[PDB]
Amino acid sequence: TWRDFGRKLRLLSGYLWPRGSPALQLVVLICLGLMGLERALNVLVPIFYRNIVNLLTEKAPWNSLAWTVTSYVFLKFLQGGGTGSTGFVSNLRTFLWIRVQQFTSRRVELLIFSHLHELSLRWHLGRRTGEVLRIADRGTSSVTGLLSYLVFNVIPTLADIIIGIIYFSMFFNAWFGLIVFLCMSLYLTLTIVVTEWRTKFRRAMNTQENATRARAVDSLLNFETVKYYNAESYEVERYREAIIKYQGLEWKSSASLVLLNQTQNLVIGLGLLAGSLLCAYFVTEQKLQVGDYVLFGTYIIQLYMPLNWFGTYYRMIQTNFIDMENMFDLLKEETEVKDLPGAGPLRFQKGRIEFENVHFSYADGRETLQDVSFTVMPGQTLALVGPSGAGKSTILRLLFRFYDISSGCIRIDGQDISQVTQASLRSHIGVVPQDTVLFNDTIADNIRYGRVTAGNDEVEAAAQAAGIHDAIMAFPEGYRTQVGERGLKLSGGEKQRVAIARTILKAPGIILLDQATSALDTSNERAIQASLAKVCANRTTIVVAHRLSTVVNADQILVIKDGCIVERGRHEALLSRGGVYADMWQLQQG
Amino acid sequence: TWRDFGRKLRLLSGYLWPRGSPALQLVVLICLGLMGLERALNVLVPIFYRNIVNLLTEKAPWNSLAWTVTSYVFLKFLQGGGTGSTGFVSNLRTFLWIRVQQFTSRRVELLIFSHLHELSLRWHLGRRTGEVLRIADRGTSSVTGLLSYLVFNVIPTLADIIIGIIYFSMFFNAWFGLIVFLCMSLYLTLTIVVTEWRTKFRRAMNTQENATRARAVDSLLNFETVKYYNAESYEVERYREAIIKYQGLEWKSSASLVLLNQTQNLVIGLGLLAGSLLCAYFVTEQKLQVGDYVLFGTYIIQLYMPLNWFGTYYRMIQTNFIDMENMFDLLKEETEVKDLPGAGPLRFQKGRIEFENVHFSYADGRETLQDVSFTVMPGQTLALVGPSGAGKSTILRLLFRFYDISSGCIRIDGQDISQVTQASLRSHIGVVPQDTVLFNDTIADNIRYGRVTAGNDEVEAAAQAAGIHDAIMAFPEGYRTQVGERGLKLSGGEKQRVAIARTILKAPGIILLDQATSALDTSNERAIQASLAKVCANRTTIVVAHRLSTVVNADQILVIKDGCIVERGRHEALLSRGGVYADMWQLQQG
Ligand SMILES: Nc1ncnc2c1ncn2[C@@H]1O[C@H](COP(=O)(O)OP(=O)(O)OP(=O)(O)O)[C@@H](O)[C@H]1O
Ligand SMILES: Nc1ncnc2c1ncn2[C@@H]1O[C@H](COP(=O)(O)OP(=O)(O)OP(=O)(O)O)[C@@H](O)[C@H]1O
Ligand SMILES: [Mg+2]
Ligand SMILES: [Mg+2]
Repeated sequence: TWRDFGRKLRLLSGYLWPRGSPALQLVVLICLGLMGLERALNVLVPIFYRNIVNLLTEKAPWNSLAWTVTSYVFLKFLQGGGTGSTGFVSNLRTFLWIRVQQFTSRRVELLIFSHLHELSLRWHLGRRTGEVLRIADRGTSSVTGLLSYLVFNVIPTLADIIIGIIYFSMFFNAWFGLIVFLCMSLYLTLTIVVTEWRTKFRRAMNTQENATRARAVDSLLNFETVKYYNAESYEVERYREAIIKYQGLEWKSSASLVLLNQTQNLVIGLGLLAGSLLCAYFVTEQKLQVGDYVLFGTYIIQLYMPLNWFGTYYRMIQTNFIDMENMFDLLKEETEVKDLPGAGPLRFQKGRIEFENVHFSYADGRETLQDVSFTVMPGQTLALVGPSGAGKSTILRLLFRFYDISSGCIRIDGQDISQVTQASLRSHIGVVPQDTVLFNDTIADNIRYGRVTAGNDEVEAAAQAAGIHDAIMAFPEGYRTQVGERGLKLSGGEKQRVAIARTILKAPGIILLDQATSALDTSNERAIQASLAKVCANRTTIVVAHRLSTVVNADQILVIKDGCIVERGRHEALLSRGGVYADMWQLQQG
Repeated sequence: TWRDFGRKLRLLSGYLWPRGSPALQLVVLICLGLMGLERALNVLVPIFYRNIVNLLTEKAPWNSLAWTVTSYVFLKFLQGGGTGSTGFVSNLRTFLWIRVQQFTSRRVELLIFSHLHELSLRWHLGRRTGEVLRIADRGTSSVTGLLSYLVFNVIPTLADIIIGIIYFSMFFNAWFGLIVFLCMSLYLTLTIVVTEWRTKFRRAMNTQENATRARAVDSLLNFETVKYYNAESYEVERYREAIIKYQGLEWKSSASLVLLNQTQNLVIGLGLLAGSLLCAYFVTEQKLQVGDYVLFGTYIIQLYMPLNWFGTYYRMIQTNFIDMENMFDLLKEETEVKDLPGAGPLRFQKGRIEFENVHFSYADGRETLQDVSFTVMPGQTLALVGPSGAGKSTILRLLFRFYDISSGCIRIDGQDISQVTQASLRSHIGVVPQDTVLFNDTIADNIRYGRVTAGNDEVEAAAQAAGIHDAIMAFPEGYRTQVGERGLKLSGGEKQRVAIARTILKAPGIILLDQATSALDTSNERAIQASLAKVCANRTTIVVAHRLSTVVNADQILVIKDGCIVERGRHEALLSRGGVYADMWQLQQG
């Protein structure tokens, strides 16, 4: 796991260089120039600080001494207290860097948003909304956060120490190039041998931080269930008892940073001790001058200054790794249902749906559909009936291709749906869901979301066919009133008639209906069923309903018990047969 | 808005002191002692730095000089580079502070979680899940974040400058107590006159940052709708075009910090210039010594060191105000439905429900219920029928008291429901919702969530009465299989029979049923309706259904057209009447 950390910094460094736009590629080349200019100021500032002490020792005239004191303040104006802090040069590059990190935080955030929608339907049913919406939120601030640390604070610190090794070597002696090298080599070994000890407590925190909020968020996505039952006291005691177990564990991971931050201050405190005693001995033995000690005592401080100011970051270095490693664990998840390479679009001509011996399983323990086979001629309505949990809506998932089949074949107009592109397969198919969800905006946008290029005259026209047109004009604010989140402000039945309406604006070749009359009364189905009959005149319809009066005038009725068709045919051919359909018909008549 | 900022720091400082636990109240008193001990080290470190220059100038013996050089390194070991950085004392208090901020981040996070559930039902229908779940996430890290800045970085900086005014006054002259005071008074006026100019761009960012993510999150809470229609390309172009308008506006708020961060470096660069030229003149006029210039040149740097290292924080000072001001805007929202002070519990004896002329309106434009009045004797089943949008489920909201009524009265056993506590009102009432949501865990916990103290033998017993008991034993993994989030992994009908089951474990005095048979076929209602009839034997039941065969054996049938009762009575009394119920009955028979 230490050789895999070497590519975690290598793959993070691919988001540093702007690609495709040369107007941003020469901002990076002169933010590297200002970064290299500040490395020369870290040397020239203590040099001009011993020149203004030597002239006070040698008693220079004031006309020649004042022109090198303001020369010192001007170079301290440009430095502003070492790297990592804000001098005049150190925030001039920050003024130019905040156009470059608006190109990385734009491309990353549009990458972990266009990847969540291209994942298949099996992933979105097993996710948790608290975990997924947090990683998509804190994912663009971990790449932007750590590239503002690896490029501005770690590399300029390591570049300032190497220059502090070449300097003190050619210009003092061989000794103080060894003391600053032995103190910094001891610094890097005692920040790795503690981090390999610290990793006991940091990886046992990420697995438990997601499990201490996963109940509180899921007690907040469905607010009403909590409300219906006596509660709001039970859900707060389980969140107190799950935040004791987390704050008892982050105590061991926040007070393990102080043990790292006191074993790094002990190394710096020894190299300063071995360096200050050696300069004091060379002045006593008159190898150097007292002005050369002033150069040493103000250069070792600014070398060891960014090593201590980086010590305040370690608990948000860690959070920017946790919010980054969960992002790349997400992006190495391929789509389960893949279109083939070299796939052409679906050529839709008539709308002839055929299953040939399709078998399907959700999780390999049970076969959900066993040898399902039928043929729907174009312009005909097919009816699916049966008990709950038979596999009725699962057939309307495979025709839309959310899921790959195990064996058999699905054909539309003699063309397999697994061969053609899935983005052209579901352009001719329009399905109303069983329980309908709506976007959290105007209802005139929930209806026009079927075909988005439609005008306001066509939205109102096909909302007449859904039967809601005379119910919205009794509302205040007209068509742009609000539904709240997931349509909960309307109704059970007014929520549903929007979903019929959206499908009509799409006007698909194949129309599918999971449940359309469930929340509607008996007076509103044949206002829609007769209105859909002049919409489904020459277009293929697959309907499934639990009430059995709607499918009397259907073309072919299929009965599904446990994923296996027991009997098929028309309405009058199954009442005279006396099978399970006739017993289901007589049970509803009385 | 500048006099209201003075209480934003006053009310934030109420989360500093731990209340009720004296074991944490004496950690704060000696984290104040270590904070006052570091203020004395900021004076004693440059004093011992001019002692080790004066002994090199006076050529002290090595036996007397080495005992004051290690005295300098030991006090630099304790300081570690000024306040805001990590010395040995400056992270000793950090080791003791991370038990105190686990008492504030515990009490704040359990305050903005026990306030979201006590808000009424009108607020949760108009909220957005992306906004609410973010403020509850980033709300405990803004109080903890800013109390680690106001107490550790702002006040110790202002305490180090005042000590730097008393020092340089009594111990040098009257001059350098004026230069460090005139430079810092000019510092505070030019960080207020820029912040009052900056506030144009920071308050126009919070109103637009919530509106650039409110579409992307709401295109992700309902993943399937996006999937059913041709999409995943339309929802990513509207998020690219809404992140150009945000990154074009945060550019004006991130490059307004650099203009603040270069007008603060210009003030520090002048006070260092006016101070270094005045010490150089006093040594030239022999008022002071060259060793006194070394004291000045290493004390003004560490006074002006935390003013530049605080310059790297200003774009996460701002985010910790935005994530804090949205939290206190949330907490000044009272509950709409309030129980009375001095309210006793509901004394439930028989279960006699009475409405007396109740009127109700959602948003004052329309009267939803107009003069609704009925009386339900105990042990009787009431039936509500009518078209969609009539006000049927709204009656089952007022009986549960999500909403206050405008006029009239609601009585249960001769007791008004507005007078008694609402936590005892909804303990005798058990309602199954219309569209049922489930928690994202085992189904044996979704059924036991009605009465949580029930055992496994009673969960399985009352799941027989819901008719799902023989359907779960065909599943793998038994009763602790997963439903995914909001129950979407089960079914439309297996999702619903869990919600009947939960209500039976509660065994309430009054049973309410919005929709119980909507997703179930005709063979599964009378397996439940006969099973509920030996549950509803002596307990009050209010049922409302669109299918009309279920309410034939009801005790009293109410017909609702537009929130007004048109006719009432039994089943045979409305078929011979020939009203709107008989026309609704003949329309379903054929
Ligand atoms: N996402 C899923 N993961 C695992 N199993 C599933 C999933 N969806 C459905 N099943 C299983 O497949 C069976 C078929 O359920 P389906 O959703 O087809 O109901 P249905 O037959 O259409 O009837 P109804 O519409 O009345 O619920 C169910 O018994 C269920 O246990
Ligand atoms: N939260 C809400 N905010 C504003 N208006 C609402 C809200 N809930 C319902 N309404 C309005 O009140 C009317 C009554 O709707 P209700 O939820 O009572 O449906 P219903 O009469 O029970 O019939 P069904 O159950 O078949 O939908 C609707 O026309 C709707 O416009
Ligand atoms: Mg279904
Ligand atoms: Mg309803």
